[PDB]
Amino acid sequence: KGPAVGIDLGTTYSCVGVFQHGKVEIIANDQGNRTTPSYVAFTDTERLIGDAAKNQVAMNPTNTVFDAKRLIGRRFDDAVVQSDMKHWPFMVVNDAGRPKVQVEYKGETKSFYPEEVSSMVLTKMKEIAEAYLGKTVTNAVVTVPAYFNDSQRQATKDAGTIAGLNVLRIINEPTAAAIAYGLDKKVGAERNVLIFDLGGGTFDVSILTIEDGIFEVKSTAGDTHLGGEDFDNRMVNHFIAEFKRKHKKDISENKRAVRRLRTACERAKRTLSSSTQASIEIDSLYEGIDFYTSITRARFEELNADLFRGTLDPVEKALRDAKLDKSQIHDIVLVGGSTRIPKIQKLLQDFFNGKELNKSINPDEAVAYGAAVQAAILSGDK
Ligand SMILES: [Cl-]
Ligand SMILES: [Mg+2]
Repeated sequence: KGPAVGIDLGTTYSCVGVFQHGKVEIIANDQGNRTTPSYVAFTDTERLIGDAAKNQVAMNPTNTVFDAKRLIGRRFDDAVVQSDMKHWPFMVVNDAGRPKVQVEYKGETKSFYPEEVSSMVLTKMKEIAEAYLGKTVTNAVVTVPAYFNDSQRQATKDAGTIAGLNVLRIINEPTAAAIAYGLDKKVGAERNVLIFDLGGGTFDVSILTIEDGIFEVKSTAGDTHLGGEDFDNRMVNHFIAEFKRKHKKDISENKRAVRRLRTACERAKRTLSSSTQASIEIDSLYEGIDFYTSITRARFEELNADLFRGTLDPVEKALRDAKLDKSQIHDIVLVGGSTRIPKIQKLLQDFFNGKELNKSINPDEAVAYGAAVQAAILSGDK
């Protein structure tokens, strides 16, 4: 009897948890990180998955694959596929109607279906759970967006199967976040729950009804092309402008310099969720020139003020769509690292006239956490 795990297979990051000894442990990976980039890369000599692949994207852009969740269960001709292809540095090719990513690997052209890319991410999740537990892991609950269709769900199950997992169930991300908070451990009148999920690359607002432990998705809204990366990118452009003033050089077209800056911005955005100042510290950013600087929480908020305000439009839209008043939402659940941003929490809480936000489970972990609870239930370990 190996325990079952919960796996959040995310667009930008993935996360795995396990229920044991009465609580969920979110498992840190081989780099010590509790989330792993949903990235895979191929070199002359090896296949990288997770942090190692993300860390070399600028050095090897055409052979580094990400956003495979944007392709999973899609057909090559799909409008979304054709549009998304224009933003990716890797090739997507048509295999008799199905998209495949095409890379070079150990000197040969190789191509992979979306679910094969995702199975590699799921193999890494599996292995880092096995390293932490010291035993084999086979059973898992895997999560997907509430708006996934049959094709997209079945392709994600296929990624699981290819990875050597027995997928116990596919459950929706917003339901998993609600299970994490024990919101379905509840009898009495129907409760409306709003999940506000601002991930690295997508923004999902979901209203669920939960009645005697049974979920229904009442409405969904959001923007599948807005996420924490957009806020990072506002900071990147701000610091490109600053480096130009201070050194009269535009780094804009050195992709290695821009990626090092972007990584420093992603770290600074997380730092600004807890502190009012964060540094940007980069040795030899460009032609040997160092870049050591800093930013306030206020300036980061200013750079993103329109996008932050704009997150309330999908909330209004979910509410209209669900025929519900603000006041009829019983619980609000935060998901995604960006929901730690104080200014976002203020905007959302003021929108809900002071209503408290469920945020005590790390929001970048909450989907894996709910999946791990459901996995243990389905296994009989809870
Ligand atoms: Cl994500
Ligand atoms: Mg997510």
